[PDB]
Amino acid sequence: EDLRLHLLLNTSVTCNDGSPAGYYLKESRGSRRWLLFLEGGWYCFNRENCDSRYDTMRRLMSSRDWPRTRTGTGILSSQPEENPYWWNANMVFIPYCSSDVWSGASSKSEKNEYAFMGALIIQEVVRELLGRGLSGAKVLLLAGSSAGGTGVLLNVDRVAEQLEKLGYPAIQVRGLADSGWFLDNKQYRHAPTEAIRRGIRYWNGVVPERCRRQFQEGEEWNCFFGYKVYPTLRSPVFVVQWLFDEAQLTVDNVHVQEGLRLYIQNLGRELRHTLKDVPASFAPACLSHEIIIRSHWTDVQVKGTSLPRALHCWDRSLHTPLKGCPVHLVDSCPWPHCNPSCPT
Ligand SMILES: O=c1[nH]nc2ccc(Sc3ccc(Cl)cc3)nn12
Repeated sequence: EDLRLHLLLNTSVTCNDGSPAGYYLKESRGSRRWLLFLEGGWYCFNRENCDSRYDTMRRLMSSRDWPRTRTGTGILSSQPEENPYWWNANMVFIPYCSSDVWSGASSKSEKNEYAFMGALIIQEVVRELLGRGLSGAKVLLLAGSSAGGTGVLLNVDRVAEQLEKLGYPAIQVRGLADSGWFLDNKQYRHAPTEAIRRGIRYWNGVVPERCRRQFQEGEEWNCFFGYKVYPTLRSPVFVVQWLFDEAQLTVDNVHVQEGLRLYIQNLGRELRHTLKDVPASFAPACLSHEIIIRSHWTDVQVKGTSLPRALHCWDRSLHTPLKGCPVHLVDSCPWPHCNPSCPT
């Protein structure tokens, strides 16, 4: 139980219910690497939907019941056997308690039952960490899974700009977006776009500036889709996405005859197509909801290369492709579990 909770010293940066947000930290004094991980957990988009979430998913809306510690697992593990990539890094787990896909900048008030401050929570964690050793960092990897993976896409460049404006131009900010790369496709049987559109207005949600300027007012929901926001980002971003992500299939109302076979095959081809120009990516042909903080994250391979290896090769690439150390790993086989290493 190695990461210790710190509630934000600025108690106006809050979870949905106005309780302070926070972060769990395990320092590694011999390391200049900092991993800041954004938890996932869907979102809520109106009063009634958020009230339901408050009643049975309250830890995603409040710090009142958070434990004093958490164990780092997967990419957050400090054990080299569990985490071949960054086991010696400074580890930060940022709980998701804003229900806004990390996009919000609005406080609870006379007109607002809930605060949606996800974008501000990230900025305040970064600011408070600077006084705890982050000022000496050489790399800050903003990582996250599911809603946190989209959160990386929406926030990595803002963290980079924040550090520049605060006077730390030597810290290299990079992103690792896990399971946050979705398609705004047609459902198999009869929506995120409408829910996200309503969510953005409810949250005062913010998207990266260059993407905002492309899509313009009322169309900021486009920037929640990885394939549309990624080309606009300046920071290096590594994308991890199952070709048959369970959340993608769930929203597509997929739960096998020809029509469904063709639908599933076309989904994997579309996902693969969106990753063609993403040079740092890991996209196995699996049906899964598993994420990079699971202890056995080491086990999956694409073309014989694991994700910890691909991430290490990415680090090397950011020091021409490297002999034997690839960074673009997208399965080409067309059906779930055509890769033998998919999670069981
Ligand atoms: O918590 C989990 N498990 N699986 C998922 C999938 C999406 C999300 S948020 C989200 C929703 C829509 C979009 Cl376009 C981007 C992010 N959260 N999540």
